[PDB]
Amino acid sequence: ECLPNSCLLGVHLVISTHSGPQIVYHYPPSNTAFLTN
Amino acid sequence: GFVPIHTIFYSVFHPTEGSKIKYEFPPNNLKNHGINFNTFKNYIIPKPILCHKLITFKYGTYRIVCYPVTINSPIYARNFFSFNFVFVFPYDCETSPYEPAITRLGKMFKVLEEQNQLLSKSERDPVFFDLKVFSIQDLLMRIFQDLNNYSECLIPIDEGNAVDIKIFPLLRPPTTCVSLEDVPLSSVNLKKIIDVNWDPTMMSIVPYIDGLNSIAKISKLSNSDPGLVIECIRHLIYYKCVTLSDIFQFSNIYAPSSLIRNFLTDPLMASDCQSYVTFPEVSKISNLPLNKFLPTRSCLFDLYRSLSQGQTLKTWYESKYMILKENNIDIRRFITFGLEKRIIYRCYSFPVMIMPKLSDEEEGILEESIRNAETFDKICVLLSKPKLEVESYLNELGEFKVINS
Amino acid sequence: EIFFEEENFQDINKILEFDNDFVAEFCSPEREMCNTRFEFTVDNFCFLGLPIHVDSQGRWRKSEREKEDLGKNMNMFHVCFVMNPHLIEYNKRIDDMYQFVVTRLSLLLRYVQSKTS
Amino acid sequence: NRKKLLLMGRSGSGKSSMRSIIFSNYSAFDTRRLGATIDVEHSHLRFLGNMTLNLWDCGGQDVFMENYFTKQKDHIFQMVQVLIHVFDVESTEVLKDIEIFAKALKQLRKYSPDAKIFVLLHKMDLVQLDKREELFQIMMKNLSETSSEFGFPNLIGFPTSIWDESLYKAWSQIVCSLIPNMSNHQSNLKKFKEIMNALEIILFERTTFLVICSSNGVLLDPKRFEKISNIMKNFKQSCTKLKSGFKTLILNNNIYVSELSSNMVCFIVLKDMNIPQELVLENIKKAKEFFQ
Amino acid sequence: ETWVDIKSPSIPVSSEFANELLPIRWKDVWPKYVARKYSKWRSFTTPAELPITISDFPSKDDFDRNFIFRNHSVTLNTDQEQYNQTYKDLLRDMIYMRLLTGFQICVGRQVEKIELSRTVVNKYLDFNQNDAFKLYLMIDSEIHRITCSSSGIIDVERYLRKDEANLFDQVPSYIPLVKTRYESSFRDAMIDPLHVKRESLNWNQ
Amino acid sequence: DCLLNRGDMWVLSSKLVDTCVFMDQRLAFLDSIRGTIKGIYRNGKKIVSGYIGEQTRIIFRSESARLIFLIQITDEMWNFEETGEQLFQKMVNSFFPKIFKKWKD
Ligand SMILES: Nc1nc2c(ncn2[C@@H]2O[C@H](COP(=O)(O)OP(=O)(O)O)[C@@H](O)[C@H]2O)c(=O)[nH]1
Ligand SMILES: [Mg+2]
Repeated sequence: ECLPNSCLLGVHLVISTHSGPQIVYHYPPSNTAFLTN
Repeated sequence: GFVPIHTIFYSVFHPTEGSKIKYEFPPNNLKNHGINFNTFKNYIIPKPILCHKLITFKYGTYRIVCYPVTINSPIYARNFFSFNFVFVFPYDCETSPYEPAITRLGKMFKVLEEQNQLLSKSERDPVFFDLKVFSIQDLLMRIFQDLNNYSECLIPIDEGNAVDIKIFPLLRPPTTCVSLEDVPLSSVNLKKIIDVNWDPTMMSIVPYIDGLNSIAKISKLSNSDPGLVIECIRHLIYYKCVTLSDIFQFSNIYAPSSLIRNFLTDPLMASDCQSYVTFPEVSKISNLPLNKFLPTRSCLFDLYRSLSQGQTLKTWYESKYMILKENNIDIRRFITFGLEKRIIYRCYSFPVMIMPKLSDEEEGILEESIRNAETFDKICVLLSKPKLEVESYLNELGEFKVINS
Repeated sequence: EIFFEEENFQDINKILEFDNDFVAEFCSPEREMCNTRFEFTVDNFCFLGLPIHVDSQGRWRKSEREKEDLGKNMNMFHVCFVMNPHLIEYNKRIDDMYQFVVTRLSLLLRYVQSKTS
Repeated sequence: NRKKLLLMGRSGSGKSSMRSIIFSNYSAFDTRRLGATIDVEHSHLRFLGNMTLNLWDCGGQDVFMENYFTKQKDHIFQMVQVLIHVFDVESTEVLKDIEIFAKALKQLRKYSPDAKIFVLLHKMDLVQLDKREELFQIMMKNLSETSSEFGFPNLIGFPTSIWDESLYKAWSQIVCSLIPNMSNHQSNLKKFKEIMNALEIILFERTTFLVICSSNGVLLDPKRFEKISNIMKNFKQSCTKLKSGFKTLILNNNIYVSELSSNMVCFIVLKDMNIPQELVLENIKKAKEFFQ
Repeated sequence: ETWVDIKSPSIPVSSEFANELLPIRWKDVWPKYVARKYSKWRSFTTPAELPITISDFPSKDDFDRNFIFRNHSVTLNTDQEQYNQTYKDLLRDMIYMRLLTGFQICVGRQVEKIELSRTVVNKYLDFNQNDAFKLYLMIDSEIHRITCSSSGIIDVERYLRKDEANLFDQVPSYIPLVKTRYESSFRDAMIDPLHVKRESLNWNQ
Repeated sequence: DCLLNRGDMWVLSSKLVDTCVFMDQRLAFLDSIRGTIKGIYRNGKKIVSGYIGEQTRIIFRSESARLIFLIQITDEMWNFEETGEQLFQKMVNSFFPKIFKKWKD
């Protein structure tokens, strides 16, 4: 398929401090139903 | 092709000594190859949110595919019993065909474990159970060897259960831009492929496929709705058997493509071109005047390159008619061989805007086709009228021009 | 703005029917699975990224006071891209994304973290 | 104010049972359905209104325990304030438990040697009543000899179980070693005790119902704090049935239980039975903003 | 008719006639406007009985094309009224015995249209207020109507559907091989599955 | 767990006239038969409670019934579907265990 399609859904900024891993920032807050369809 | 399996092993969650490799074939393959079951042990036996899913990750140069399964019942110790049939592949491959097989194997063994505890009692250890209320290694050997050699297995594990795995290739879905003006070819003989299990529509489409019937013509001939013909043609494209083409006229703008050098660089193209384009006998069509023994390969190559972007087929045929008469060449077969080998293409005609009284539906679909900038072919198919009548109707409707793209 | 409509919004703590803590857990690998590709697939969801982990020393790469505390306490940061390619183009989409975006972005992030946090 | 707590032990030691009953509000009968903790289960818990507790519920199984001291040694045991090692008296591999504890102490001494080690001899209800104290002392002597070898001169131990109230006392004394401004709380509680002329005033937390401080630090029961904590937990779980939350409780106009703030619950026992309720309630409301 | 004649499988569905492709006897189990996407697992897990009511009835031309006519006249003797059994109890027992075979009580618009082209049709049966009941029952074999009055003379008219050229004689004999659980060899079945049928009961006796 | 005749269903429906019911109401017939009103419909809405009249199409679904299965063993049972599964493998791995789990639930 020569049609360009970058199948992206979101990004995460996961850091690992000494108190455990945590999520700092993910940009798209939409659910699975809107993102996949 | 199918990637061979590198190492199969069977993990299990011991309630005392944790997750470990219970069995592995080939033996000591992971330690010899560098794979360590202390880095990705949290994905093989995960917390019960990742369970019953097709976990697939990358470890170094090896891609690891697994389907972890966790059963929840008070019979087992710690109210859980987790295992995983893990498949390991090299990274530089395609693990797509093995994924449904691994998922179904995990699902089947989950069903058997929920039914009669086939995998938990095989450990012969009462520490897996509450205690208050078949060989896995041979199975792994047979799975690994049969999937490496035959890509199939009928491995028996009990009196009524068998591991039945077949690996199929993955095929691309067909196009959606198939319309009523495209003629379907058939690179395979569709007469001998028909068996009792075919769709009733696809049975009817097969006789009316000869490289010159449009999809609407096939639908009208076989008394079929065009939508189901579209779906059946898509199914035939899906198996790489039917390729679309263009309606052959004598008003077409056929032109050489960038693959016209294939008529010289292919040793088996011109030799079939001599026999293909010739009439079986001395046909009378090669004896009509312009107005009132097999062909040379150089003649065919000169006739292929004689087409141009703007010279219609009528003008080219009436400008070169002695050559196509002495050599006894069928012009439709001559064009069709070039189109099938993708050495010449067609410049489509576009009526962009700037007689008998037709019906309201005809003028409505005419306006809808004009607004969408559809070709002359689609308008001719939808109106069931030739090019001249369509041009006259459009000229009566408004001024317009033809683009030969 | 379509990501924040009422019909297309989810809580911040939930990412695709998974909690934030669990996603932060399984997207934070060990040392042996860091400083390389992290092509993780659950079910039609390729969690892809290039984790950058500190070495044996405090070096990120080799040649308010909560900010300095977090700079001296952080040992790994990960930029995880969620992708859902088709099964026939997985090895194309994931490879081109990692080749053209993720690698360069994570290398620049590691460099700028190494010089000035 | 982030405090990193480590909860280690062997398989089936009941660490997750402690975490569930103390913090996640599960009953003692509801700990049987708990599964096996895989790797480390982090739990960010907010104590009072400023403290947050990063409790690390480690696995405790052989693969996890061997993984902790080899590869994750530079992550688990750094910036650690309190270690809570849980020992099972039903275990038949007590020497392996002591060796695992020695390895944990060695790693903590190597990385963060300013921590506070606490040991809980859990599951001390299957053993008979006559030998509980003797078994606790016998194991505590060995644990103190082992603890003093790898630095750490002090080691406080508690006989704990989920079928009694000793868990509340053990977790209260574990938590209170991290609470800041304890001296100011003690001084203000002593001042309030002198002002109200009370026999003994105890200060709790609203959510976990753990003891924070007491006015004193007729002979009374030395184990009264843990029993009041268990009774208040049972009463809160009973008042959840009435679709509401517990606010106040007055017993014989002598024992006053009231919500001092949004994060603490006061337990006041006065001396005179003739004081009207409104005066005590007004004096409680005056001190509501004082302890904030 | 037990089938609809599709002109060709290659033509598509005309509007939404697929929802009209439902059995007449089981049509009343579905709701009026709830979609059929919900009643998928309910048919598997909790199978539904054949409903008491039927909402279909033959038109005026169907009764004048292929049907016949009979008559009943039943009234309990003086022996049975020694017990507490009146004509209402006999009518209730008769409607009870009309069921358990496949009969369905007719109520709706078509039944009222047939009744007018000859007053109130009933579905249930209350003996306190009403004292004269009229209610129709229909199976593919025969159609019943039961009428009553204060006189106690129960009139029953049955419209038997005539068989079409002996369909049970136009089929060849078919005796398969049946192997049960305790057997070890495929023996021979003792009944023809094709030629066994629910016979028309003698309702007069 | 109780055998009702067709006429018994008719009589029970006749007794359930001019009487309002609601969801999960345990009706009783002859002091032994137990019922459960699992669904009341009106104008396409699943109302919590409704009124049962003379023209109410009341149905009697059975939660304990005799079932007959007729499995076709043909040449297609060992055929393979496009995903890569045999049809009898589907029957013994995804239809029967799911229906037994649903029946137990
Ligand atoms: N009888 C008794 N059982 C206990 C006690 N504490 C824990 N348990 C048992 O421990 C089991 C749960 O263990 P768990 O917390 O998951 O162990 P961990 O994962 O090592 O922390 C439950 O089934 C309880 O029956 C106790 O004090 N007495
Ligand atoms: Mg645990």
